[PDB]
Amino acid sequence: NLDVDSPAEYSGPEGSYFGFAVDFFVPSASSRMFLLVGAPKANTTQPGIVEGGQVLKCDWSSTRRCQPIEFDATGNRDYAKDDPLEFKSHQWFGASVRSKQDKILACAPLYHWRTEMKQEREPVGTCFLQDGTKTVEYAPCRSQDIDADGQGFCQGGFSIDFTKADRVLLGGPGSFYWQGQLISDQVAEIVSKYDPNVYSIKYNNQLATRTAQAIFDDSYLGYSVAVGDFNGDGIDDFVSGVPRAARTLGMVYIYDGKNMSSLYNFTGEQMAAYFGFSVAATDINGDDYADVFIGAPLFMDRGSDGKLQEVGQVSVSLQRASGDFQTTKLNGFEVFARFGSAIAPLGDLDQDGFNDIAIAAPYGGEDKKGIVYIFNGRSTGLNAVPSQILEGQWAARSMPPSFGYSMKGATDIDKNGYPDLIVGAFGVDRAILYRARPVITVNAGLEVYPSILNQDNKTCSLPGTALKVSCFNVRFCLKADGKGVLPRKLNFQVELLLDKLKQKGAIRRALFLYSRSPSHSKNMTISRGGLMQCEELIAYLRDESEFRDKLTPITIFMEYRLDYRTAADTTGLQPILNQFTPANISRQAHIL
Amino acid sequence: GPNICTTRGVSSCQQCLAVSPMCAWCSDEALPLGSPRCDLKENLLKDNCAPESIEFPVSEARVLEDRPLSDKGSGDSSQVTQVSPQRIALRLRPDDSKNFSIQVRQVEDYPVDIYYLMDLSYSMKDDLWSIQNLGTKLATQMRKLTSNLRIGFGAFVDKPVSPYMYISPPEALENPCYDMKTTCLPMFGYKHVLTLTDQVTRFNEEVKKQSVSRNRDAPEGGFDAIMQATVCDEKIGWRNDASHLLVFTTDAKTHIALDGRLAGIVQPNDGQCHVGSDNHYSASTTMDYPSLGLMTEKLSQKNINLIFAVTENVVNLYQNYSELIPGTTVGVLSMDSSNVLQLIVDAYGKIRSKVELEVRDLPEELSLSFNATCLNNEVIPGLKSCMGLKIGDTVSFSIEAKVRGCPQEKEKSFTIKPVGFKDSLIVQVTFDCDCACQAQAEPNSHRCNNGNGTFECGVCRCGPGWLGSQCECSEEDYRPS
Repeated sequence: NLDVDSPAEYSGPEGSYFGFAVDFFVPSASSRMFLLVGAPKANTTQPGIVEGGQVLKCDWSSTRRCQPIEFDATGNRDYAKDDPLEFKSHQWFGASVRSKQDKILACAPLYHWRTEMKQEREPVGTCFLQDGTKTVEYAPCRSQDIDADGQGFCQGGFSIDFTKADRVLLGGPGSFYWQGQLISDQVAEIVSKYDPNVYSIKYNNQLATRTAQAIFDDSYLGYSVAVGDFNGDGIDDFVSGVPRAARTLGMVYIYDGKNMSSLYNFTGEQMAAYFGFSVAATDINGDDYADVFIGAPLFMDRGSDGKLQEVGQVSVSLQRASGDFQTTKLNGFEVFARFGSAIAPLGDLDQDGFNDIAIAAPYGGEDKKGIVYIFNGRSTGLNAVPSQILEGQWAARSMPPSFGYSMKGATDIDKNGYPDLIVGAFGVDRAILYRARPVITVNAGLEVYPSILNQDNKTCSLPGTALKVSCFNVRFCLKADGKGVLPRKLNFQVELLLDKLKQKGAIRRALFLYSRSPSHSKNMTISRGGLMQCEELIAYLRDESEFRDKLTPITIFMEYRLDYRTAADTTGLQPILNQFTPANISRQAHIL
Repeated sequence: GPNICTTRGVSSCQQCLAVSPMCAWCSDEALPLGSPRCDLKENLLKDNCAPESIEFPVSEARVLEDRPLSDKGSGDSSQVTQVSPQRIALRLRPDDSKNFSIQVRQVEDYPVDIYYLMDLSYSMKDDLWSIQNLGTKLATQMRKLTSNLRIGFGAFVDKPVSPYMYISPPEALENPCYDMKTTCLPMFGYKHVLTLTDQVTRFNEEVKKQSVSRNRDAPEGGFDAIMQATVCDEKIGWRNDASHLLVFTTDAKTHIALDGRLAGIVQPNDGQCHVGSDNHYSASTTMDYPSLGLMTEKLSQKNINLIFAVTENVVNLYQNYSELIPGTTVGVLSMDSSNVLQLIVDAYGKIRSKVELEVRDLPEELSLSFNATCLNNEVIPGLKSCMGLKIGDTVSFSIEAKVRGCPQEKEKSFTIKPVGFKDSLIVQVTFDCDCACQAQAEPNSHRCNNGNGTFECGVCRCGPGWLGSQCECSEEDYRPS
């Protein structure tokens, strides 16, 4: 409920699929932070390579200029005289980008190479790992098990992720007749064993899934990957989606992160729903136990009438100490919007104490320009009602904008204490960064010194005349606080009016003493975290000759408004009030 | 009396009628002050009120086109009628309801269109050989059922891109069967071959010159061909007045949406026609496979009955897929397609052995309930379908339309149509939530005091600030005691 809507837009070359993959880059060597954007179809300067793709590093501050990062600058290598060893053209480099500290990992799933045994073109896939001043290639699937039945069509690098223990997880959905495969190698081994003159390198501590029976063919294991601990040992385990498994019902596998042993399986409910297109592992309810999110973009729901309609679905599974999972499901809101295409943990977006998650519907919204839904976690699980909707702004040139097809969060780029979000719109070659606004929590106090107004009491004196009139005191207080970077003091405009319920233009019973008015306005300045600041005003009731109604009780109503313009930081980011806290407070008092 | 209409002080006719369907309004000024203007219809006549003054609109259903059901399908195309009545008009009040009946008959001897869509992977060479003369045999058998048969042909293998396509040596692009020392055509996505024609001999002529191809992975790109054979009306040649059968024969699993990402295809299927003058599906290498929802939508729009004629190893898979696609059936195809003719004939029997109704453009303020008088004079409540029928059977449905509020737009017509048939019933719903007397009310009427209120349908309606039955005063300044 706190993402801003005056964001920063980054544009790439036309037709480059700029924004297909997005991630943050947070080097430990400097305070600077950058965005990483993949452009799998971007033309490059590599000799003789057409649409090889590239990854661009875009800074947030300054002019917001995107510049490529040079992972590779050479054409196809030659196995022998004029017979290429590689085919980098249309390799889709940058289709997946992931970074951790100063390490950047980018992969080219459609990279074909000519095996050493035969003249071939096998999409083994390749990845490049940059860890500072040094760059190394990483192609685990470019082994000597060269065939469709082996891992020649592995397409390694289709999806990737980093574990806490500096270990990479890589998925190739094409290995072993498209059964799929998961490969995990330590970053230390990848760098230390790199050799440009060796094309099939063997890593000692590699963990890889083995081939299975022919029944499992065309399962696409490794279509998506995620990491999280699911057996309580401190080591991140591997979560992978298998959208075509179980007669296309879809499936998700969890493998032990220490020896690649199987732990759990999730199965879909509807055929062809692509259950497992996207997966995410994040703790959504304040436990040490991570929770599994699974997307089914094509799930068909049954409306009020019995007719099915394609809306998409996301499955939320809360991990329990006993190893069981408690599962609930979110259905999409629009037909053919493909809700659940991308899932991105946001961290604690509003610092509520529970992590939050974003789910994308890249083809929903008006004009089908894309929608992103923000959900807030709760101690009981995920809150099923989205707290915010982000809408794509750019119209299609020749392809759906796909705003929300790729997302990434959980990183605070401007160091305001709240994590931000990057959304990709590769359909129009744009990526947009949304910054989280600081959240202010306000507590309002309001009371009247006498609970019941007796009219025979005439203690107060009418100012400016000798009349004595029955009176009472109304005291209102305002206290505000909030985490993160906020100004020390905030300006609130407090509006007071009484007899609110009967304000149909008729007579008013109560009135303020000094102002001779039924309403009052005060600009109040309050400091964060301080004690309840209070002010008091004296109000009185009119004489019996003015009104007849002794039945309806007198009501006091209070409304306060934050001055966002002044509270904005130097960069123009305005705070926001907490969603649940009411914007008004009122109290009743009887007349006797 | 303590009627519902008297439970609250309705302002005028505009609110009196909206209380409940049996509420009535009296506009005469002679109406005594002790009698409420809003009450049950009969009560206003017990009191002094002119019958012509009482508005009390009522709901009705009027039939506009009520042509009789036809007997046999042969003859004038414009005359064959399978659904009656064809058009009706509904006038109804807020939260009101009305009931009307629709009769559906599956006329015999109806023209039939069969589009034979064939998988041409390498494992279907024998299947292609076996059907080389299916046109004449199919014409002979269908003669018993329809007298205006038309047939066509089409083929598919898969998207011609890696990793599905062989590209390893240069020659494999022109002859993907080189490594087994034989010749076959280069891979193709979808290929329209023969437009629906009644020259059945041309089916034999055209199918004898087809050749199989070879792809790498097991799943096929059939759904692309199913989508294209549906939305390309002009080339396929579907007749607007005919039964549309789309026969889909395969012996392997099928690719589904979001599979194209492995090949670098991320653009969703748009559902448009992309078959060019060369009869090849041009967007095969650019657009992803369609989803079941889009396929179902396009099939419903074009009134296509899709038949899965698949081998034993995938019969269960395609049965499960058909469960999600209304109007489809599955048949067991032999390993050489020797029984395809009987499979088609049986499938046509099952398709016209069931009647199912669908509704389009239904306003959100309306809801429908169906009672089906399937077969003999017995009704199955709450069902919009009837099964176990045979060609020539007549079935009747009873439908109730229910309102929710009163929409601003007073005409929101919608359609009720059997599945797979062009004939439909169009409902011209007209929301009658209004009072005619309102248009002739006197504004700022001196009928009320000082022109303080409009004289709405025989009663004062005060302007701002003013109150009272005669709009006498601007303030109260009134005590019941």
